[PDB]
Amino acid sequence: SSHRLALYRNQAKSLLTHGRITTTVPKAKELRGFVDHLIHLAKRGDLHARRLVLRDLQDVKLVRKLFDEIAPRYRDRQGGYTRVLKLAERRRGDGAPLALVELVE
Amino acid sequence: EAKAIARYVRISPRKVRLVVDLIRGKSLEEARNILRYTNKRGAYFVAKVLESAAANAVNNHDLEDRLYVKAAYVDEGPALKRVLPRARGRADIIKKRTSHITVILGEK
Amino acid sequence: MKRTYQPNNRKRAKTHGFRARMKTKSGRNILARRRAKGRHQLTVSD
Amino acid sequence: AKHPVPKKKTSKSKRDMRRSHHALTAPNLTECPQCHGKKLSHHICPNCGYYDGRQVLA
RNA sequence: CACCCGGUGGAUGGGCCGGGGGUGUAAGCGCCGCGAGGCGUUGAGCCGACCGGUCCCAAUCGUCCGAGGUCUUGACC
RNA sequence: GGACCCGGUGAAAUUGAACUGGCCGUGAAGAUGCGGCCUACCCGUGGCAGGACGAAAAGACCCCGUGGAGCUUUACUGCAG
RNA sequence: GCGAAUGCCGGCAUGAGUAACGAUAAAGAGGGUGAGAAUCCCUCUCGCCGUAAGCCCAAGGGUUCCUACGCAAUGGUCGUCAGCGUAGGGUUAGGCGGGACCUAAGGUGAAGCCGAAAGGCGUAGCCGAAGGGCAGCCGGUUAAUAUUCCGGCCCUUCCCGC
RNA sequence: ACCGUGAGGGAAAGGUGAAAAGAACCCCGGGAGGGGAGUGAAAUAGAGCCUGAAACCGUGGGCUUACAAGCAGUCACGGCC
RNA sequence: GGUCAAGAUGGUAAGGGCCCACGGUGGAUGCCUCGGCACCCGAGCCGAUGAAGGACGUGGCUACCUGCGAUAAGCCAGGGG
Repeated sequence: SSHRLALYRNQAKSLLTHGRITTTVPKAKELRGFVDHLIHLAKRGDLHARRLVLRDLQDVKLVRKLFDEIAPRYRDRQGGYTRVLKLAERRRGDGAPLALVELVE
Repeated sequence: EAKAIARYVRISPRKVRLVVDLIRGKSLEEARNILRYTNKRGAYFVAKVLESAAANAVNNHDLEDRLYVKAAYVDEGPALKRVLPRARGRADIIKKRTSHITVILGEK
Repeated sequence: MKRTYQPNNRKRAKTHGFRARMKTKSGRNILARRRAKGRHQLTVSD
Repeated sequence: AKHPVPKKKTSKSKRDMRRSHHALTAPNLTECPQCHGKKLSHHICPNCGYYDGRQVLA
């Protein structure tokens, strides 16, 4: 619900900033598509597009940064602008097989 | 051949138990990745008691590698008699069943 | 919840305190009781 | 409120027998990509960074 | 858990893409009225699993275990 | 949101002991353990309550001890006033 | 001279690696330290208060407060974090509060009054309080104090002299 | 010490050795704790460290275990050791 | 030498039950003592020249135990050494 989002939110956020973070299996598996999806919008690129992407992310700097910045570095492909890579270790007490994901580059 | 150990070891004797019951009688180096990349706690520990083990030998008990663990075991003792909620009246304590940890390291 | 413990310097003290016990027959009694008898300290001492 | 509780000393025997079906199974791990060593079947590591791309450190 | 299909000589996930379905014509500029609003562009916009394309993405590489063919009698080649 | 699978921790009353099936019969008269019989591999985890006369508590209902304790009146006696 | 008294005392197994983490006000990411960090430090998104999950005066508890070292156990997991350990250090007032003033209840209580003894009562006087009364305030200043320490501004009572 | 506001209740816990000569140094390790050396008559006498039994948890070995009932078991006959 | 058809014994144990060896956990136990218990002979009052009993207190460097208390591990005088 409000939480599913939130996530996708900040994760989508932080990420674009670095372009490959460290969350567990799933977490990543999703932040992908979405974030992913988002991308495809930076690609659309315009009034609208932006008015969305931001709509969620909320933040000029980026929002723009990507739409212009990265977007391009991708204008060509077909989704997938992300390469979700699992990881070797696992957060303690837990034992969760975290994992890392980036913007396929 | 030589051996590693250590009592006053805080932990689930039991749990521990699985620990070896694996890497158990097997090539040094070998399991040395079992516990390196296995899971559940103890490991860490378990590992430890393999290094001062592999050590002790070569160092003062002597032929590296060719070694392993002819045998490995753990015992409980000393408890940790622990107090909990008074039956909301009378005491109910558990016991972090201290934990011993011996383990062989002889050469092929 | 109001147990029955809320101590009250003023209170507890007063109420109980070297003196008093003293002042009293009884009090006095036991007191010098306790004293020898046991050792220890005493109320107010508390 | 202990409606139901055991009724007869569980029997070490059995007891354990119970605790019997249990057991571990060493990590299926493999061996390095070029990292040379044993890794968590499918992953880089404090030995790797590779896979195909240098996405790590050391 | 066991059970089914797939493991880049792949269409298995997602992604994208067409397709459907679904909400009722958007963000903007435009033109009428002091304003409120309306009318247009514009059945727009946006689309969660539904039908199906395309190797953008991500199922790399690797291990382990596994047969041999038990004793007697006879029936045929 | 627990419950289920992971990792870290890790109790608790009751319990002689136990590898504890159904039957129809039985015995102190409502038996997994005795007889005859029929099904019957070894262990487990997620459950569902029936039986183990399940757990709680040496029945408060009962009677029995020429037990006890409280109130009652033209019960016995005695004191206070 | 002991199974054996739902016996007493001590240990030790049960159920059981299932039941619980003390409010369904959630988090997640980047860097940093460390032998080792979901659980510490900085930083950036996010959620919950907001009549409180605010500061304040009390009462109660008394070093729990700061600072440098450290994690064996207590922290219902960790833990380099602590309101945990050791060591050092911290809270100053003519004017704030209590007394150096006042009495009601009440308590004491020379005299006085009655008890088998211990005792009972009890005048005046005394004890007795955020009730009466009384002479200040704003800023600064350390790891902690502050109407007390700084300083600027405002006072009171006693004493000696004239 | 500890529960009790109070009057009051009221525990547990002794033992290395001849004496410390109480373990310098080197080793794995964040440490505790474990491997050697040295004291030594002995340290499986080693720091809550004399004797240190049982219950109860382990590590290996012999035998034994998947058409099988009883805590028990004890009498017969058989194979492995 | 191969094929069919039948007929009967064996190995393999996740854990498990018994036997053996080696730990661990736990402290029984024996023997022992700076302590009691018990009975008998000694003794038999302390107090304002503020007792019995506490309070906070000095050791150079500190909680406790102690003995004192300000002239605080002690200051004088005589006997023993």
